[PDB]
Amino acid sequence: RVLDVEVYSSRSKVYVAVDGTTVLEDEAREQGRGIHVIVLNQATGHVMAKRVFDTYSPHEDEAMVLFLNMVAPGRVLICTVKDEGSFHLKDTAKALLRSLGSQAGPALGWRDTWAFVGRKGGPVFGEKHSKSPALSSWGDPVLLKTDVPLSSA
Ligand SMILES: O=[N+]([O-])c1ccc(O[C@@H]2O[C@H](CO)[C@@H](O)[C@H](O)[C@@H]2O)cc1
Repeated sequence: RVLDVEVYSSRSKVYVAVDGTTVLEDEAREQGRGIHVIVLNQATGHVMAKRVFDTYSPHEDEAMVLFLNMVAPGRVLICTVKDEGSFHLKDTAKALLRSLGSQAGPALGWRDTWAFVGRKGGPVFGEKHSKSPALSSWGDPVLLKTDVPLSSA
């Protein structure tokens, strides 16, 4: 059928809920910065992997690329930003996000918020993005609600 997916991105908090159950939550004050990634099985919605890449810091984007490249094309892929995910989100990682169909990922900027749900090998199911209005500010919280189709048989 479908999965009811909720993805929240903000300065101080991320969460992901699937069918009304929270599968990822991070509101720890000075922890969990960067891009949180959840991978779901495309038939059951079970969580196959959960990661966080602190892409405000060097080398985390490289780890993110190596991880995403191992994710199977049929998987549901969910990304959400806590605090800052762009400073060291460099060209190879942005090109990979573009190849998934993400519009905001390849454009991600300083303290922007971003929530994404898509099938790894395409298409994107939902995406939201808020641009930070000033270097001293963060993007607005975004809460993406998306009905994700499930595979069967
Ligand atoms: O002047 N600057 O280049 C500059 C000024 C203030 C900055 O604050 C930091 O920003 C990070 C990303 O949001 C936060 O993780 C961190 O806790 C702190 O708030 C960073 C850079």
